[PDB]
Amino acid sequence: VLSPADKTNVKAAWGKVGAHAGEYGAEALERMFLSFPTTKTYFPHFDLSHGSAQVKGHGKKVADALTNAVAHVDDMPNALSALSDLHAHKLRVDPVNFKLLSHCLLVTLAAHLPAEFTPAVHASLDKFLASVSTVLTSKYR
Amino acid sequence: VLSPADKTNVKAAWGKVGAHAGEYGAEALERMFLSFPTTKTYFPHFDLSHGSAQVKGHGKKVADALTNAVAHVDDMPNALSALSDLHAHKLRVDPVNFKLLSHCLLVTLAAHLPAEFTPAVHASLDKFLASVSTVLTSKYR
Amino acid sequence: VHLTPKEKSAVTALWGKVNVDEVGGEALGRLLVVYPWTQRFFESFGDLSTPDAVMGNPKVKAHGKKVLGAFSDGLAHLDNLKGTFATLSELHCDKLHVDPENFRLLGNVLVCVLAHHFGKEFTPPVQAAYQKVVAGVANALAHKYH
Amino acid sequence: VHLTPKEKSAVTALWGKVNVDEVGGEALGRLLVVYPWTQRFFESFGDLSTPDAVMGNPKVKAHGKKVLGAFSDGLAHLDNLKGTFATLSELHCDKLHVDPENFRLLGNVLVCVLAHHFGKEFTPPVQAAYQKVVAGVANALAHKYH
Ligand code: HEM
Ligand code: HEM
Ligand code: HEM
Ligand code: HEM
Repeated sequence: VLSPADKTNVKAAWGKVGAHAGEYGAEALERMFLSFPTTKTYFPHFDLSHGSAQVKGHGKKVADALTNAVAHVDDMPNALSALSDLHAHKLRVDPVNFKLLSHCLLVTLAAHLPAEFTPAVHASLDKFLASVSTVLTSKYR
Repeated sequence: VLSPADKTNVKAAWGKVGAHAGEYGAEALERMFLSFPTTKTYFPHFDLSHGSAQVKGHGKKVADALTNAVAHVDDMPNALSALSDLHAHKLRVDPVNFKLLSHCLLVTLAAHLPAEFTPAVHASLDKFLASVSTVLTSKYR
Repeated sequence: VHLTPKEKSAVTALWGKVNVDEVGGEALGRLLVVYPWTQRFFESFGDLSTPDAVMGNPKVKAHGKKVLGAFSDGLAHLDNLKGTFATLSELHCDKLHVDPENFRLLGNVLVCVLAHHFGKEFTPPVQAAYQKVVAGVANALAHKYH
Repeated sequence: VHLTPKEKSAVTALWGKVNVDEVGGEALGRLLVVYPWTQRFFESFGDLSTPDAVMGNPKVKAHGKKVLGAFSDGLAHLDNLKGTFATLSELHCDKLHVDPENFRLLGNVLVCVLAHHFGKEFTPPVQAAYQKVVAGVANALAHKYH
């Protein structure tokens, strides 16, 4: 469960991301594809090379979903219900892969927001991304 | 999330356990200790040998908690809140270990309830134990 | 992986009683039912819409038979699982890109199927021996990742 | 584990800039803060009540220094990590009984600390090289389990 302090930390850190939201999402995807090549197979219709407009566009989508989760942090199962159906049913994303993308999102935030990425905020962000991942893996059928 | 059919399957399978509830819990613990020896370190004040009265007693406790979860399956975070505090705060149980005990509970049920352990019911029981595990690991601080 | 003689005995004795035509299909079918994301790798197998559909699917039974064959082969070479599973590792890791966590899951589903089939004969010490085996097989199959 | 020359270059070049007195303590401290169950193994370290307490704890900084030393040693023997980590494997697996998932977690926390310290210099390809390294170290440390 996310504590009051966790929610405060996550909202504050994500607030600093700003107009870089889509950019950071795209970078996290790139980090995941390079670090954990098994994840690439979900995107055969994507060119996954650096500077790919498809990865850029997709990063924005991912970021917008995380922003939705932040904005509705006390109601995340409802807010992410459609996305849960998509990832679990249609795409059949292996639950391990959410841990991989979550780690790459943390690395991206650490690399861009050194002042915000305190140990306490790192812990809050990890709990938040684990909560998001729990919702997105909740619909396997 | 547990579907209506999942809840029906779990209630039916657990209904067949009966007065063997405590016994099956004790057997699942024994299976876990022998199969995954890292888990033994949580119980230094226990004699973990076969026929141990402490493992027997503890198995009953575990079973009673699972029965509570079955009886309150739509309100499990509330029903298991005290147990969540215990395992995460005081005992600091590594979340991996819940997957290990869940597997040993499935093996125990399979070994004792061959008619009940259909593929559908196996799937429902796995989802149920994963849900229980999610609650019991929800309070790390 | 190292099994005691007592564990080797327990493992080999039980394995001799295994129905090699059915148990692999039961394990693969249950993997597909219990962990539905694994169906991503078996779109060519046809009807996987219900548990009954999965367990009755002739392609699931046929493939399960080869998987069991691989486990049987591993039991014969417990001190050289890496070499035994080298080609399978290249297939599952380099060609298929299956996350290796799923190797562990299938091994644990096999253990459940053995428990189902053998009942009280699948004692806690027998299980503990089989857990060493399926962990060994999973680690060997994942060698191309590490 | 096999790194390309380009990856070896990226890894060794960055590691030469690492503050070896601080980075290990930062990684160990963050492990204790982010994954609080790991505090179970460090009761003798004293005050771990708050993140500030953890990060400022002299024992956390001192131990982190030895861990980093072990990672440094691994970087020098990338083609023999098993031998390099043999004694540490016996300690962490046979004596301490730490679940090996936590070896992976500490490696990933180290990667976060490197990203924190190096910023845009910690590029996605540099990270990918370091992920191979910390996976290799985790697997070698877990050898006594498999
Ligand atoms: C924090 C975790 C994640 C978030 C917030 C997220 C968010 C999203 C969003 C917003 C979309 C687009 C939905 C739409 O257009 O209708 C999407 C699609 C998709 N996601 Fe994710 N996702 C996450 C994790 C993952 C992971 C771990 C994988 C696989 C490794 C994955 C694979 C995909 C794929 C394949 C698509 C469809 C792309 C396409 O066909 O165009 N996602 N995700
Ligand atoms: C389905 C999962 C689990 C359930 C339902 C469960 C249930 C329980 C219950 C009912 C108690 C007694 C509570 C009390 O007396 O106040 C307990 C205590 C305990 N549990 Fe669990 N537990 C689970 C998983 C685990 C795991 C995976 C571990 C470690 C590997 C663990 C380690 C312990 C320990 C060390 C105690 C305290 C024993 C003592 O000091 O007497 N539990 N658990
Ligand atoms: C211990 C675990 C496993 C063992 C022993 C095993 C064994 C095998 C064997 C013997 C084959 C036949 C190869 C051949 O025809 O020469 C095969 C093929 C295959 N496996 Fe597995 N397997 C395991 C886990 C998995 C998992 C978890 C997945 C996916 C979730 C998977 C996906 C596949 C696929 C898609 C094929 C067909 C490849 C092809 O025909 O080109 N395997 N495996
Ligand atoms: C890549 C991962 C790790 C590395 C490289 C590593 C390295 C080390 C090193 C170098 C030592 C000092 C040994 C000595 O004094 O000779 C040590 C001790 C220790 N480690 Fe780690 N470690 C890792 C992961 C972990 C984790 C995840 C835990 C617990 C969650 C842990 C618990 C301990 C403890 C309790 C000691 C003290 C043992 C003693 O003094 O008797 N280690 N480790």
